[PDB]
Amino acid sequence: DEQQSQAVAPVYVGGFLARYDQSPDEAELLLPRDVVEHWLHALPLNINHDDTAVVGHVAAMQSVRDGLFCLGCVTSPRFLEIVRRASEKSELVSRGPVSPLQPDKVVEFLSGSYAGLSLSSFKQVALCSVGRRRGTLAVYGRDPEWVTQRFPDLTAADRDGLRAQWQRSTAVDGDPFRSDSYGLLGNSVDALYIRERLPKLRYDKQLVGVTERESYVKA
Amino acid sequence: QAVAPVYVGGFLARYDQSPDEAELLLPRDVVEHWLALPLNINHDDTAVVGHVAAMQSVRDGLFCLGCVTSPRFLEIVRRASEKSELVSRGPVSPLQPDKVVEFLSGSYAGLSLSSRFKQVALCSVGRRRGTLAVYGRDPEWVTQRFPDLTAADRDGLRAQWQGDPFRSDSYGLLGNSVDALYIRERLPKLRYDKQLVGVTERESYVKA
Repeated sequence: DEQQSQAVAPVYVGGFLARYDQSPDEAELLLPRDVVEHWLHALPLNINHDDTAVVGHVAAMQSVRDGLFCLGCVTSPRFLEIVRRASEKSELVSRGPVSPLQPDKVVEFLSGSYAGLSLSSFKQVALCSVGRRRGTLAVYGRDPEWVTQRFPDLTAADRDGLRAQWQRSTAVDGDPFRSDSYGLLGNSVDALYIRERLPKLRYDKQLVGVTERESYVKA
Repeated sequence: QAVAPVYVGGFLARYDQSPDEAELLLPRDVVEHWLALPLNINHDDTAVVGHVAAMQSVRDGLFCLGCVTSPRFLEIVRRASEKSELVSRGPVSPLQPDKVVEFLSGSYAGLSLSSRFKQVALCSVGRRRGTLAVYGRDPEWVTQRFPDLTAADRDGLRAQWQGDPFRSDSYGLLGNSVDALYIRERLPKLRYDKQLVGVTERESYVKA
């Protein structure tokens, strides 16, 4: 029960929502630095843009040298419990993370299922199987500092900005989740047919240098 | 009714296919020699969804036809299917929408025979090539999806296929879903299988 308790503790997620160095083929995905900074100077967090699947909120957004970076917090008790039960029936999760890391079923299931970040119009951030913008790898962890530290691009100045924010009671969060296991299950088949999902995910991890660090990323 | 029985058919093995590994070798003589089997999800004994009612060794391999009958499993699938964007898009032109059949076709596109033949598993993709799973509401229609089968092959199968054992849940199926996302070359394999058995998305519910 104590272990199950830790499992459903808050989960932080960080990663780039846009990479200023990546030029998308699709115009609708354009997101220039000047545009980001203009609107920049809490948004809800959901599953694949489904309004009935809100699992938490965004705690920080920082426009940095290489793109727009954000840090969210998965808090929904219902969502986390669903994820906990599913994680116990995953062969991938059973195999665990890279050596030094402590096994963390919930974090690992999230890292595998929703490895991408998606910003939509700012209005909301979605956790998805893989983002349409490149370099949008989602990094999960129990500590905000730890998550921010998985990204080699961020400097101490960058993290200070991010920290000031997440360290600074959201309108989005009782439990905002209005879906269920069946909903997540239905969405999982959609994720199985996204073309070049893994190649894109591997390209993303290498781009943001998470490969040079130890993390729960499964790609 | 979405929760009515769903039939599934396909080859459990293709005799002209030399498996990458050496433990997946299943020659014709061994098959015909040994030649109901429970049908489960990804070989999990707590996930029995029905049974295999027919098996026939044909020219190109071992073909089977099973039936998904578990009310619990079918209901779980029905609820998930209503929340799938892929399923909402429906099938190709002729075929009519069938959410449950489409979810199954998308999630468990492969067949897997495992022995110590003791059971057939519906899986995201089979380890043996050419094991594409074809789902439909009528077993005749299912077999007609495979060009390699002759009328004589069908006659033999027809005669064979012509309380809830599921002890799992949506959570278990969801856990299995994340594993499927990391099977390497999954879509290419399914496409290769589809090619090998002559089935097209244009005449079935296959999603790959």
